[PDB]
Parts: sequence; structure tokens; C-alpha cells
Amino acid sequence: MHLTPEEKSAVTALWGKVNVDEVGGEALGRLLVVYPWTQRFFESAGDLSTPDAVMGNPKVKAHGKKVLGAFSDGLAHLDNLKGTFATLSELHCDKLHVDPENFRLLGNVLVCVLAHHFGKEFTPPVQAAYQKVVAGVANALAHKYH
Amino acid sequence: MHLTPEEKSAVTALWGKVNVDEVGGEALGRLLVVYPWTQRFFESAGDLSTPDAVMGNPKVKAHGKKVLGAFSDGLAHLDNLKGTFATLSELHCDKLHVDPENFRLLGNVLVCVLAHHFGKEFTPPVQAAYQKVVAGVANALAHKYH
Amino acid sequence: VLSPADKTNVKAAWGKVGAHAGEYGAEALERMFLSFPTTKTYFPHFDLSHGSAQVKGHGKKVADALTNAVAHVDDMPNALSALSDLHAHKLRVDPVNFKLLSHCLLVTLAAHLPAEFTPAVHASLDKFLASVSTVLTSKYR
Amino acid sequence: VLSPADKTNVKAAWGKVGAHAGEYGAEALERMFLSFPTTKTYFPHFDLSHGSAQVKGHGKKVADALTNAVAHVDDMPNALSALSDLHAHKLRVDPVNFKLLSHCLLVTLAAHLPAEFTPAVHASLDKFLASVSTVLTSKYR
Ligand code: HEM
Ligand code: HEM
Ligand code: HEM
Ligand code: HEM
Repeated sequence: MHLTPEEKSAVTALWGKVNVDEVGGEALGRLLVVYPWTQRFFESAGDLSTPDAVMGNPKVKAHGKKVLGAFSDGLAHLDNLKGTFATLSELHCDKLHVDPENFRLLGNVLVCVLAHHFGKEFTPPVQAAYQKVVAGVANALAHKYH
Repeated sequence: MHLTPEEKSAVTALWGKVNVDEVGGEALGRLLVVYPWTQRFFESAGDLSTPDAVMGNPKVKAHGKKVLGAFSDGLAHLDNLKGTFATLSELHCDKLHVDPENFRLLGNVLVCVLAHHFGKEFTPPVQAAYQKVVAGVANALAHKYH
Repeated sequence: VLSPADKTNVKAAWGKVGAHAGEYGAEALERMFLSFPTTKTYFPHFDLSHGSAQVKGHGKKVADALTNAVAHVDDMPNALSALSDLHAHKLRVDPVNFKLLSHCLLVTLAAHLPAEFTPAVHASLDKFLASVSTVLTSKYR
Repeated sequence: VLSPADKTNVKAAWGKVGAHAGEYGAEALERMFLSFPTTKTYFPHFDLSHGSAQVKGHGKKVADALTNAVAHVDDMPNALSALSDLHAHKLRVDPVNFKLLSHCLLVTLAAHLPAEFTPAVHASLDKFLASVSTVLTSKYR
């Protein structure tokens, strides 16, 4: 990444306070609600007819935890996101057919969830550093598309 | 910059047939005409009120030639665009205050200009080589923004 | 919005396309697949090989729709309603991809209509494709 | 297109903003400048330092316009004519930038209106900023 030691520490430190379980479920659910078209990948999940139906769907919540999990582990290889997400990048392209734009939508949703959760703590300078990570993650994930 | 050898050969082979003076004037003129907002940087150029006024403006022609001039040099250092474009990136940022999105619009216009000129010679695969190139250049031109 | 001038421009340039629309539609797709590989994620079921009939088939359909929007330049939202519905509800193509196609459509036209692909026409055709794209995306949320 | 639920959601959320809109406008710009430094190119004449009165003042201006839009949620195009003009013919901000400010605005509201920033409210505000963005860039060409 092009993270400043100071930027690295801010990221690192807020994350320490994150419940991935809750943040993962909320980030993915908000995605399906704000940008309804991302639901194209989760038909087998069930009823996503309403915010409530989405936010409540256990399948979504569980996928959300799987996704932030992977993200979370990526924060330990912030200096080589490319290599950390290589196999995940291939899978997404070749198996899932997930348009990389989706990675960017989520990222932005992620940031809104963090702000939502930490209020005060999620300062302009802290958001800036997070914006760099989500961008970084998305690029890493899109890297192997061909 | 993932230019395969064959993509690099293709960029270079075509660039040989280009009249940078000409293409330069056309690309720039056309940018001011398709995305008139871009005219914000040229209020000292005079009359840009109509297509003919833009396309024939001696100043637009002259500036177009300059821009493409710099771009052609870029094409001889496909290996080090960032390096090649560093002082230019800084100037655009710090002195000119040019939003980098401008660099991408020009890239797209330039691609249409090349299609316009070479017709059938601008094959699907050649366009894809040039797409990577315009992108690489806009990225290099934006590298020093802060 | 599209101005009288714009409308004249579009009818004119598109006029020239005539019977080649089909082929120019297929070519714009190929160009798009090659330059923006991420767009491929929407056609996992297609044979994207060079000269693929599926692509041929699809280029024709896209062309017909464009041809239909030109014929109904004064009532595109209505002329394209059905297609706006399909894209919003079934296909659910991310909005960013319209601009990529638009772009490849413009390169394709440029490559075929040197005499008509003037600065003025280029601008008109770009506003037009932008408008089609907006209609097709209007019912997304 | 903003649904009635949407208009409701928006007026509620903005209802809560109240006397803090200005501070939130100011905060959103600050967040924009730091996260997307390319946005700074449009404010060379400003002191973009933290707590600058130029930024503060501008923040108020933006907030107010938003208020005015919420108030005329039914007639935005008309309520924002002047502003659409200014941006299209004077400021000429590139359209991509509207998405960046919109985003920083959500982030700001989320951080300040926890209880209110529900998933349904989030969706509505987004659509809303989108429409505001569309209005402000409608006379560009
Ligand atoms: C932070 C970005 C993302 C990360 C780190 C990520 C990671 C993952 C992981 C770890 C899996 C597990 C699959 C396996 O190992 O077999 C997965 C599956 C999947 N992801 Fe991604 N993902 C991301 C973004 C997205 C987005 C934005 C979407 C669509 C909105 C998406 C759609 C899917 C789907 C459809 C599956 C398949 C799960 C199944 O088999 O049901 N992903 N992802
Ligand atoms: C391939 C992308 C570009 C290249 C290689 C390029 C190159 C150049 C060069 C070589 C100069 C003169 C340097 C000097 O004055 O010392 C220049 C100046 C300038 N460029 Fe760029 N340019 C590019 C894109 C653009 C775009 C897209 C815009 C605006 C839409 C722009 C706006 C300007 C302006 C306003 C000047 C100053 C001209 C003057 O008033 O003397 N440039 N550029
Ligand atoms: C102005 C631009 C576009 C036009 C005019 C257009 C028009 C059409 C038409 C006429 C069809 C066939 C529907 C039928 O079966 O009758 C179609 C299908 C489809 N389009 Fe769009 N489309 C556009 C943009 C896009 C983009 C940008 C994408 C993705 C990159 C896309 C993805 C698809 C897919 C995946 C199908 C289904 C094809 C099949 O399964 O046969 N479309 N479109
Ligand atoms: C949510 C969309 C936006 C709204 C409602 C908005 C509203 C306004 C308002 C109310 C003004 C002040 C007019 C006056 O001075 O009388 C203004 C000016 C201005 N806006 Fe926009 N704006 C928006 C988006 C943007 C964006 C995204 C940018 C650039 C990144 C921008 C750049 C400017 C600039 C440079 C000025 C003039 C500043 C000065 O010299 O005082 N605006 N805008």
C-alpha cells in the first residue's frame, strides 16, 4: 500500500475495535439495499424484497462474515494485497463472474458502516486511510481478471 | 502497464504513421467540443463558442501539438511513464490545477481520433493496446497529485 | 438534453449506418470484450471467440434497439421502457458498464464513417448514447 | 426517481440535522479534501487548512442549498436552476466529483446520526444526493 506508518497505525488501531461478525453482516446487507442490483449474485439466499428481509437474512449475514473475515486477514498483508488476494481474484473472475465494480461499491459501504459505528472516532484523517485500503483491496481483488 | 510485447509492437507500429501535429490539434479540439466543461482551462484562447471556432483556433492547434508532443515522448519510455511524466504531473497539480479526470477524457478522445484516422487498421486488439496506454499515461500524469 | 441539432446529427450519422448496424453492433461488443475484460462477467454463457455467432446475434439485437431509439428520438423513455425493465430487474448490469459500451460504439462508428464522424456529430452521438444509457438505468432503484 | 418513502426518509433525516447542517457541510468538504485530493484542484483560491473560515463558510453555503433541495424535493430542477447554471457555465466542475462529495456527506451523516442512519434511510439519501447531482450537471452540454 501507499500507507504512511501513521496511516497504517490508524487503520490497524480502529480495526482492533471491530466486531467483524456484525460489521460484515451490516456492510453486505447495506450493499444489497442501497444498490439493489448486487442482489443478482444472491438469489439462492431467499427473500431480499425489503431492507428488513435483507438485514434479517441469515445467509447474507453469514456471507458478510466470510467476506470481512478475508478482508480482515488482508490487513495483515497490507504491503502485498496483490499476493494475498491472488487466488480470491481468480475465483471471483473465473468462478463467480463478479464484476470488480462491486468491490468498490462494498468498500464505500464499508466506510459508511465504520463511520456509523465509531461516530467521533472515525475522523477525516482516519477515513482517508480507510479509503486508501478499500481502494487497495478492490484493486488487489480485480488484479487477476482477464 | 501490462503491455505484452505484441501489444507494445502494435502501439509503436501504428504510432509511426501518426502526424502528431495534426492528431494533437484534433484530439484537443474535439475534447473542448465533446466535453465543453474542459474549456475552463482555456479562457485566454479566445473564441471557443462553436465547433469551427474551437477546431480552427490557432491556440488550440498549437497547444494540441504540445500535448501530443509530450505524449509521443512518453511512448518511447513505456517502461517508465511515472518517471517520464513526473515534472509534468507536478506542474498540472501545483500550477495549472488540472483535475486528472481530464487526462482520461483526452485518452478516450484520442482513441476515437486514432479510429477516425486509421479506419479498419485500428482493430479491436490494437484499440485494447492503446486503451492500456492512455490509462498508463493518465495514471502517470496523476501520480504526483496531493 | 438532445437539441434539434443533436437530433439531426444522430439521424444523419445513424442514417449512414443503414444495413451495417448489425455488424457494427457485434464489433462494438468485441472491442469492449478486448479493452474492458471485466464486462465479460455478464456473458459467462456466451462463446466470446472471434466470429462467435452468439456475439453476432447479440450485436444485432443491440443495434436494433439503438435503431429503435433513433426512430423514436422524441420518446425514448417509452420506446425503451421494456429494455429499461429487463436491465433493471433481470440482467442487473452495473451502471458503469454502459459508458464502456458507449465508448466502443463511438470508436466503431469513427472507424466506419470518416466523412460523417465530425466533431459536431461526435458530440451529438456521445450525448445520445449517454441518454440511451440513462433510460436503460432509470429503473435500477 | 425518488419514491414517496424516499422523500419522507430524506426530510426526516435532514430534519434531525437542524442547526448543524453548516458544520456538517464544512465537515464533508474536509473529508473530501483528505480522501480525494484531486478535488482540491477546484479550490486553489481557498485556504484548505483545517478550520479555515473559507471552508467553513463554503460548508454553510452547500448545506443551505441541500436544505433548499429537501424543501423542494418535488421541484428540484426548478429549485436549483441557478446553481445548475453556475456549475455548468462558470464552475464547470467535472461530473465525477459530485459522487465524491455525495459519499463524504453520507459518511458525515452516518457518524452524526447513528439512530437515524438506517439501511432504508441510507438508500434514500444516496438516491437523493444522486438526483441533486443529476440536477446540478444537467446543463453541462
Ligand atoms: C472485500 C471484498 C470481498 C472479499 C474479501 C470477498 C471474499 C470472499 C470469500 C472469502 C468468499 C468464499 C468463497 C470460497 O472460498 O469458496 C467469497 C465468495 C463469494 N463472493 Fe466475494 N468477496 C468480496 C466481495 C464480494 C462482492 C462485493 C460480491 C457481490 C456483491 C461477492 C460475491 C461473492 C459470491 C457470490 C461468493 C460465493 C459464495 C458461495 O459459494 O455462495 N464478493 N468472497
Ligand atoms: C496526455 C496528457 C497531457 C500531456 C502530455 C500534457 C502536456 C502538457 C505540456 C507539455 C504543457 C506545457 C508545459 C509548460 O507550460 O511548461 C502543458 C500545459 C498545459 N496543460 Fe497539459 N497535457 C496533457 C493534458 C492536459 C489536459 C487534458 C488539459 C486540460 C483539459 C491540460 C491543460 C493544460 C494547460 C491549461 C496548460 C498550460 C498552457 C498555457 O497556458 O501555456 N493538459 N500540458
Ligand atoms: C446502450 C447500451 C445497451 C443496449 C442498447 C442494450 C440492449 C440489449 C438488448 C436489445 C438485449 C437483448 C434482450 C432480448 O433478449 O430481447 C440485451 C441483453 C443483454 N444485455 Fe444489454 N444493452 C446495452 C448495454 C448493456 C451492457 C453495457 C451490458 C454489460 C456489459 C449488457 C448486458 C446484457 C446481457 C448480459 C444481456 C442478455 C443477453 C443474452 O443472454 O442473450 N447490456 N441488451
Ligand atoms: C452536492 C452537490 C453540490 C452542491 C449542492 C453545491 C452547492 C454549491 C453552492 C451553494 C455554491 C455557492 C454559490 C455562491 O458562491 O453563491 C457552490 C460553489 C462552488 N462549488 Fe458547488 N456544490 C456541489 C458540488 C460541488 C462539487 C462536487 C465541487 C467540486 C469538487 C464543487 C465546486 C464548487 C466551487 C469551486 C464553488 C465556488 C467556490 C467559491 O469560489 O466560493 N461543487 N456550490
